[PDB]
Amino acid sequence: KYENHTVTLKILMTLRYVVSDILKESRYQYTKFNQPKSKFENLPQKLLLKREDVIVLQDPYKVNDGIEEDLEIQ
Amino acid sequence: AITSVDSYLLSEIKPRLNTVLENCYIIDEVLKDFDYQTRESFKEAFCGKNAQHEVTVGFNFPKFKNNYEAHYLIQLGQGQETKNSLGSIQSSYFEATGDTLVESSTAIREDDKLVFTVSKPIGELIKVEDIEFAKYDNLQVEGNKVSFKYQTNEDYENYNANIIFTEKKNDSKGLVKGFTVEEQVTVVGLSFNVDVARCLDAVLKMILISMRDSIEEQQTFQLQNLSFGDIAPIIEDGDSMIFGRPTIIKYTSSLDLDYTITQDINKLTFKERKD
Amino acid sequence: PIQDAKPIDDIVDIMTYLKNGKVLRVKQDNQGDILVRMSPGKHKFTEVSRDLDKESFYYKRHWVLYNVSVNSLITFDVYLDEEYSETTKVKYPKDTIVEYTREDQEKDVAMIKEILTDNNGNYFYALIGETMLFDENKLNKVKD
Amino acid sequence: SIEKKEEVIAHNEVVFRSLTQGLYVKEVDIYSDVVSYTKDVDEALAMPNTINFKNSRLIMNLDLEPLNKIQKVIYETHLEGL
Amino acid sequence: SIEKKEEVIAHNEVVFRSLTQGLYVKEVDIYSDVVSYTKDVDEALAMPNTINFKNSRKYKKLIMNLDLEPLNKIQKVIYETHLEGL
Amino acid sequence: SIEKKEEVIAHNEVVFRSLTQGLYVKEVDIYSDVVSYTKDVDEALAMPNTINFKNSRLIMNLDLEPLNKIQKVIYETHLEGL
Amino acid sequence: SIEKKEEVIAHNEVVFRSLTQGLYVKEVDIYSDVVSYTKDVDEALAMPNTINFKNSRKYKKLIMNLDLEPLNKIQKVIYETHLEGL
Amino acid sequence: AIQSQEKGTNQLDIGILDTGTAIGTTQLEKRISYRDRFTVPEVLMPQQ
Amino acid sequence: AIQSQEKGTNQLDIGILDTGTAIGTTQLEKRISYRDRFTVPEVLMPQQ
Amino acid sequence: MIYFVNKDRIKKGIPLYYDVKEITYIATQDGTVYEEDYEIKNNRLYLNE
Repeated sequence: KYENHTVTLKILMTLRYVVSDILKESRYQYTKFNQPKSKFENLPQKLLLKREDVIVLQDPYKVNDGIEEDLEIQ
Repeated sequence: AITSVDSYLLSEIKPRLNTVLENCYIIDEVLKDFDYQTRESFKEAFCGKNAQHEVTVGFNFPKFKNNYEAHYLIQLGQGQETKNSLGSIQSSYFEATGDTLVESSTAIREDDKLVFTVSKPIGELIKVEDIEFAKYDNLQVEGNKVSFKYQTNEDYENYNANIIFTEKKNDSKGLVKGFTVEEQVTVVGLSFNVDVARCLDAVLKMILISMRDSIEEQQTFQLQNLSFGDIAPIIEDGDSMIFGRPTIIKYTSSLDLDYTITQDINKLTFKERKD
Repeated sequence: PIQDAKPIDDIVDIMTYLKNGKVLRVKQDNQGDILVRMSPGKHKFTEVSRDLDKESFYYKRHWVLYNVSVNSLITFDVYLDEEYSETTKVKYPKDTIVEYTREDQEKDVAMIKEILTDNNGNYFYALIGETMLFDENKLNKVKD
Repeated sequence: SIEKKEEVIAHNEVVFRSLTQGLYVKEVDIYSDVVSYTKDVDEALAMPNTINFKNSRLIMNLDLEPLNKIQKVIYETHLEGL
Repeated sequence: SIEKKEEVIAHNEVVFRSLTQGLYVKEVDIYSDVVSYTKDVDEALAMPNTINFKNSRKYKKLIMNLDLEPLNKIQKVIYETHLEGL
Repeated sequence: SIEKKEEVIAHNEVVFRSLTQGLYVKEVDIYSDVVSYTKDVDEALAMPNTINFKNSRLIMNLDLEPLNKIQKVIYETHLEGL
Repeated sequence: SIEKKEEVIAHNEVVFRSLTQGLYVKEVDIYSDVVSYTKDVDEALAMPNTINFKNSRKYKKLIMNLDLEPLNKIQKVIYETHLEGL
Repeated sequence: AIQSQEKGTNQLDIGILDTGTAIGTTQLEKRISYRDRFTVPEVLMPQQ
Repeated sequence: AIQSQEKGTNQLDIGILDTGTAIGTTQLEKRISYRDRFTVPEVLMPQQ
Repeated sequence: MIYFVNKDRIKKGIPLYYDVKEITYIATQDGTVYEEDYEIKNNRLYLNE
């Protein structure tokens, strides 16, 4: 029916980001209190992200689990 | 046959460059002018089959990292139209012909003839090395082989020769439409050490000269015009700068297309006026 | 009858087959079928591939690591890949909900568990909680 | 199977090999006597294996095994059934 | 006496033959169903099958077709060096 | 109704169809014997349906149904009352 | 024997005829009232009526006029393929 | 964690184009790489 | 909610032109789209 | 990083741009690679034929 026509749409899409630069990359701490010995731990990084509009890839294929959500047990 | 100059540069450079760096004698001739210190340090690094360091080549805006110790970088550059022809016509051919090839072959002993065999149909022959076939030889082509008669040539049953020939595809005669394009392409060497860059540029100039003898260059890419820029810091936001001398290469080539003709006249009938 | 499906019941067998290195095929609900594998070499870890079709001169399976969960294995259907038949051409697959009339002409809902056929392709179905067979026409698919 | 095949002989030449070392000839002097030897079979000094060349000069040296060399290059295609 | 042997692959593509007709496909429609046939290996439809092009998508509806017989076409050049004594 | 109409015949040609497969001719060999077949009616190999062409060469092949083909294109206008 | 039939629309516009005079309008004034008449379909005033131009405004005062009879003019080209045996 | 989610839009000769920018804060012991990718199924974005 | 309602005016060769800018804060669960449109009947703006 | 292998690099060993402490993931057209086929010495990489 719409062989020669112009179709216009409004759509909802899932949000996506990619990493353009890493800001305040590595932050550190020699945690020692209440430990057998000194330990090194990496504190949170900060990321500068950009949205994917010029190139778009579909959402990743995640392996599903058979566990039913909101399951009642007894 | 639209010509991708950028691809041609890469095809020629990659094999020839490796061969030049492989041996030391040629490098000495190339770097004859340079001082002893720079000459040998470059040779110690890249020259020889046993060179740990190696040179690389690639196009601009790659998403990976290049070997900034030594690298050749290419970018397409401008293009312009310079000369036309009437009806945009270049040439007319009776046979659909592809590239022009050079092949080596040995003569084979047939009964009446000695024949050379080639990997593809011969189409148009151009030359067999240092043979001027006389009419009594009756030189002729057949499929993928070329033949000349045996008598008074009997010492040559084992003749080893090179052959220049064209790839034949079809018998469909057609015309050529196109024009000449004046194209410029940029080439630059990169390093974090200026001395390496100067040696690298000089090596490039030599292989450009050698390319003047190539089949593709002689037939398709003519009228070299080289232009060199000033040594500049390509990069400054880093632990050390990158230095490179850009060069500009100009070419003259044809952008051609094949137009096929089907109106072959074979019959011809004369009829007089009834009056 | 047709033996297109040979589901594995015990996960212990699955692990045993995995130790043998044979590829598995794990079903998913409203999602693409997947293949699972144990890596060769010194380090043993589970690998997965989204490529289902058979290995060929034009088609090579792509394998990558993953932290697969036993919960998917123990719950979802599992098969030996090479022994699996792609489909069983019947109107209502197994575990499909249908509405049927009982022997006393009273209507009840049921799900299907049977595979029987003559040599012409005529199929019969036996319903969960039922004994006798039911034809393709008698059963009616229950809409979601 | 084979659908199409052709064999063409690129070169026919004579190569020189030392009888003592077994190294092939790489470079020679003014009168074609050897100055350098190499182990490479193909890089070895070679000349066309034609009768006229022999009359035009094997002749020069004694620690000399004049060997013949031939190159075969073959173009073939296959249709491998399933 | 064979001295050195080298094998090189020029091309590697897939060609499809009809079991009944015995022809090779040359063209397909918008739906990728056959439009034409040809009895020439050099002119037949081809799917590139070098290493980078494996696991394609363009011809899924073609491959699944039972009447078609995929064939792996390979073109090779081999160099054989000889020594023949004195 | 029709206010103005005219019919013009763009082409008159002869097309070749195989009797066995029913596929039309797409390409032919040196002597116009078929090398390729196609299902398309219009893309099929065709030639003008003129007497002179027949004398200038149906002739060549036996699995051959020489069919005639004609194209009609019609220009028309309407005034559709209310 | 008709083999393939295709129908194509070249133009689609609206032409107005006077019920009494029987002429077609060719021109209008600032108020869009008639300035002139013509007895020629090719020269008559036209309102474009392809799909994008529907529901216009330029000729409201014209359309409401009872003396005028709007007419939908359509121009077409149809292609008819034939086969006539041997 | 994510902050300052921004949809910057550029109107150009080539057309309209979206160049959004945002700032993220991660967990401990995670090393991120240039041109890594994140996707938020829960959040939906409108387009025309 | 709206803030910093601004009537920026540019005097140009083409004439005078208004390029105003303002900042808005919305309700929950509302997704806005590029080049959406708002109008405030209550507020009146003078022009000549 | 990504590198292209040839008949010469395979014998010499790949010269790595960066340094190395440990490797995480390796892949090619044939898929991943295992410890039995690759080795690293003096910040250059060797591979089998």
